[PDB]
Amino acid sequence: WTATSGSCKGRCFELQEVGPPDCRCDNLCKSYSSCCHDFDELCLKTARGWECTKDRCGEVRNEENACHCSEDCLSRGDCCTNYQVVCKGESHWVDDDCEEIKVPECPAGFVRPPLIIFSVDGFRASYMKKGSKVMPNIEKLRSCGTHAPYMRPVYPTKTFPNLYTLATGLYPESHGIVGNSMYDPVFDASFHLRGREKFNHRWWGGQPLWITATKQGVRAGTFFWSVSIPHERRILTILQWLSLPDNERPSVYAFYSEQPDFSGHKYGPFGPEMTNPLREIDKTVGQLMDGLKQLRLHRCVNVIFVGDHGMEDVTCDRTEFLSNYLTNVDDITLVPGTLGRIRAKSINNSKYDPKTIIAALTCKKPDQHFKPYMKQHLPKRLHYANNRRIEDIHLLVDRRWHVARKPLDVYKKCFFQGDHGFDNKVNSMQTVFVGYGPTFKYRTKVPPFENIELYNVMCDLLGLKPAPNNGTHGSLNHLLRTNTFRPTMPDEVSRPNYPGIMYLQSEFDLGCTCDDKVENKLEELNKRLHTKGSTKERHLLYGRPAVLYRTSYDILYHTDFESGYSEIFLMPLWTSYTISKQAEVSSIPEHLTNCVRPDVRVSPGFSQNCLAYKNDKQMSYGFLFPPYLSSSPEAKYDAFLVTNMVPMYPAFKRVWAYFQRVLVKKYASERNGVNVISGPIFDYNYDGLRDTEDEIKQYVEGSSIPVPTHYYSIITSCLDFTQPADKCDGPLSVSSFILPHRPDNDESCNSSEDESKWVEELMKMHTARVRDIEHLTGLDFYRKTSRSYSEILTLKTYLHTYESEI
Ligand SMILES: *[C@@H]1O[C@H](CO)[C@@H](O[C@@H]2O[C@H](CO)[C@@H](O[C@@H]3O[C@H](CO[C@H]4O[C@H](CO)[C@@H](O)[C@H](O[C@H]5O[C@H](CO)[C@@H](O)[C@H](O)[C@@H]5O[C@H]5O[C@H](CO)[C@@H](O)[C@H](O)[C@@H]5O)[C@@H]4O)[C@@H](O)[C@H](O[C@H]4O[C@H](CO)[C@@H](O)[C@H](O)[C@@H]4O[C@H]4O[C@H](CO)[C@@H](O)[C@H](O)[C@@H]4O)[C@@H]3O)[C@H](O)[C@H]2NC(C)=O)[C@H](O)[C@H]1NC(C)=O
Ligand SMILES: CNC(=O)CN1Cc2ccccc2C[C@H](NC(=O)CCc2ccc(Cl)cc2Cl)C1=O
Ligand SMILES: [Ca+2]
Ligand code: NA
Ligand code: NA
Ligand SMILES: [Zn+2]
Repeated sequence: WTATSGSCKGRCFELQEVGPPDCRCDNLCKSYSSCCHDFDELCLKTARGWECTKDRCGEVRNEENACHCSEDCLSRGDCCTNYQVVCKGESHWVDDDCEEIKVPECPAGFVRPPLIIFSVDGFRASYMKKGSKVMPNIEKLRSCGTHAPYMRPVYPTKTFPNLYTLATGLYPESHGIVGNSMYDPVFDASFHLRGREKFNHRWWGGQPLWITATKQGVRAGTFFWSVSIPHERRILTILQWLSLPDNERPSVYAFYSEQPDFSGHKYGPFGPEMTNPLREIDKTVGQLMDGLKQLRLHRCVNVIFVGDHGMEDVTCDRTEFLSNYLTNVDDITLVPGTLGRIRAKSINNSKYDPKTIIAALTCKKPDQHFKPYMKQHLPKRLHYANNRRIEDIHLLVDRRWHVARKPLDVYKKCFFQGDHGFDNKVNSMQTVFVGYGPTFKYRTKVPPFENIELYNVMCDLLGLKPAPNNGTHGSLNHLLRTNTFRPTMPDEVSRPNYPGIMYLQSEFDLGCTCDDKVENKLEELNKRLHTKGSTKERHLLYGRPAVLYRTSYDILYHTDFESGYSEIFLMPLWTSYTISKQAEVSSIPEHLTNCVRPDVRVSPGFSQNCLAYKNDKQMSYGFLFPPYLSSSPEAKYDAFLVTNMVPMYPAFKRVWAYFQRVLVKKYASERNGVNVISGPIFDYNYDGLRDTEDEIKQYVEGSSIPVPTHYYSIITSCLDFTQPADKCDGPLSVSSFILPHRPDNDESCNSSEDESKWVEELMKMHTARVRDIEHLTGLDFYRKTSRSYSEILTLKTYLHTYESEI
């Protein structure tokens, strides 16, 4: 119940929300059908429209008008945004030359530059260039401020997950808004685009920017706008709030536009109908900037122009139907569209089986336009698994396509031509970032970055301490003129042991064999130097990774590679080696095919054994440092040490051997040498974070050798490829991957073919940031470079996407 008989007199767009049944006058009362009876008359005035005209100038104030052109309107803070232009001979902001804002220029009583977030739904990144001729105000923000060529949204590339990511810095699996539609099995409740469940605070986790601000004594405008409040009124309300007295005035504000998404869905991303909504957004920016100029705030306020996701061409004829795959289609519930999520239709149906569903959806039709995954097998870069609202079975849908359950869903719910939601590396999903203001840099282009980084920067812009989030604070300091956040590198928690030769060959009973008993003061001192680390500077180029948790491990040196060997997990946490452009690939010699060699530095009790592999019929082994890239026949024996061995399913060894035998050398060729750090990942609870020992669900049969869920590699070179990776004076270049360690190659439908036709494609799908690897391993990389620390943070957040040009 709302007793709508109260009044909005002097309450229009009030910032405090009054509680039921008292009637509301805030910018959301419409969405709750709770506004006071006179809210439209008083708060949504439209008379005479939104623009001053010559004959209105100096008019007698008429309080009924939507906005004013009377002499008192500046002091009342309610002029039409074009008032000084029409009536006082001023220029529109867009018409003024851009001039650097070196310091804030704020009216007295302003304690800090306010922040205004101008949020545009479905604003595809390439609109900034492709629509530039019809967006002069936005083009001026972009060219005169700080801009990225695109900003990467989070997956799924849907509105609710992305806006709530922008406000919290959190992945949707963490904040809990994992789609536009959701079922929470603990609540037994459904969240929908339409209806009243979505306003229940229990859905929304983390701490959004307006809560962070309020807790720290920084007042906030309301961030949400009812769809029926016209955009001109939204702008006027913000400008009115900015004329509040100092003690009452917010420091952070948000505007929202439902366009261009609304039209993009109807017309496609580049339909001829799309020019007009771009013109209209630009005009609204122009209103804001003109309004700020009138208040003498246009060189005081920081403005962020930001989108949530892009828009792709999708039509209802490009829909895949589960009813062409599944016998039991009526036994499942599908969340459909540009992603699929499947769960049992009834929890009382004991004939539901996710394995038979996955199998029936796997590589069934030659051109099939979606791929099924258990959520733990999705690319780790999507960070889309650790939430009970994310169904176990996921369909990744190809760009331009939909998935639906049955054809009747699509015609008896087709006119739509655009949609979004796909993989967040897809070019059509990328969106926009521009920042303009005293705190942002001047005429500066920054590389693309992820929207999970923005909350930290928004906190910086406002002097707030951010709540714990998934950004890497400092990774965007290069966007900022001032207020940068200068972090210190985390302290190493575990120091390594440096074991020398401690065990005789006969102390080992590992069941391994090697034909190496084939036999010099020249060469012997040399090989002792290698075991003491004399080649370490060439293979460990950026310092040893720091271990940020408590464990026991050994540094092992070799001619060709250095490793940090875990006594707890019986294998390296990391293996680091450098391959120059001149390196030669060689075979594993016939007599060495099955060679594994005890490591006389490491006790038998902390070693793997070969018998466990012989006896585990499902599990084989591979090596982290590749025997194919040994520097000499003699150095090659080091690659067969038991301390360089890792457990690998035979199907996985196909991928790994092709990476090591072919792809490493290709990258060294293309990049002028590469440094590679490889290792295992254990993430059996799919939380994106390093497992402890007691979370490991699988061991090599009969043994304490834990099976990795993934293997990573970090592949670093000189950004200026005219210098070789090992003599790089400047910024670095990196690509990394986190490959799932799976017992089949069912993910790759072309896997019966030669590895040259599918392996690299798999690796590209599983591209990752170095930061993703850090979370998964508790290691901290790039500890010793000549680069600034924030530069390194940027490098660690880089994702190599392999998409063509935006
Ligand atoms: C991205 O950034 C985020 C933010 O930094 C990272 O997320 C954090 O990760 C931490 C570790 O996983 C985690 O810390 C835990 O906090 C628990 C207390 O939980 C509440 O309090 C916090 C703080 O206010 C709050 O934010 C939480 O919010 C979660 O849950 C609510 C309601 O369910 C949601 O609305 C909200 O969206 C959020 O859900 C997300 O996180 C939870 C995990 O908490 C997931 O379950 C969800 O699916 C979703 O992703 C909570 O309201 C605390 O209880 C934990 O402590 C346990 O473990 C430690 C080990 O150190 C130990 O001290 C205790 O023994 C304890 O164990 C006991 O409970 C076990 C489980 O029942 C049981 O098995 C044992 O036997 C014990 O009884 C833990 O310290 C922190 O909560 C989140 N924060 C957020 C916002 O997500 C994220 O990791 C980053 N991602 C990457 C990849 O880097
Ligand atoms: C009832 N009416 C609406 O909700 C309209 N609406 C759309 C919407 C839909 C789902 C989730 C959030 C929002 C928020 C959107 N506001 C904005 O984007 C302005 C900036 C902003 C605000 C909030 C958040 Cl969480 C993040 C950001 Cl960057 C807004 O007002
Ligand atoms: Ca884990
Ligand atoms: Na085996
Ligand atoms: Na296959
Ligand atoms: Zn949309």
